[PDB]
Amino acid sequence: SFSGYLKLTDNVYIKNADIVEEAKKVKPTVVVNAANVYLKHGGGVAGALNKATNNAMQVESDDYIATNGPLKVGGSCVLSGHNLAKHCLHVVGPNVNKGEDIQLLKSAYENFNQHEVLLAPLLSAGIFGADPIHSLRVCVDTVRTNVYLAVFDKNLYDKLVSSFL
Ligand SMILES: COc1ccc2[nH]cc(CN(C)C)c2c1
Repeated sequence: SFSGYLKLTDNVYIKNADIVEEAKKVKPTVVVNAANVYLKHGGGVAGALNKATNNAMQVESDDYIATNGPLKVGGSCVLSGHNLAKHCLHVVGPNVNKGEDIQLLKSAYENFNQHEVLLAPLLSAGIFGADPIHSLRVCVDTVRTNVYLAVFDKNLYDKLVSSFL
């Protein structure tokens, strides 16, 4: 099970960790991907998770998009977790760098409530351009299931913990 996490609330935990390394170690039931609507896993968390699957995530994702079309911003889909988890919950947080409504971050986090326990990154953080402090706040105030947050950057992790109300 999950080790070395700092407990923020009744159900939200946080750790300074590489989500790929964490997923390979824990083999959780669900790992969350910071997906885009096209499931094009090019960079950030998505690029890293996909590279860890030797591109099997991208191949599965392209078939999913060919069949279903793009996801909605704020939406999700469950696909295989490959060598990282039982499942991957691809969740699309708004990309501030694409001018997407930051208000959609709460809708994005609501997808986590369909899973009792998840390993996840902060949605819309990193290359998605949102303030990670705000993302953690929305996470805590939206997710009711058990979420283990992996924050890659130590400096950001320390800032998130030290500023957590
Ligand atoms: C039936 O073959 C394809 C191949 C690629 C595709 N990309 C998107 C679609 C259309 N689908 C969303 C209905 C598609 C179909």
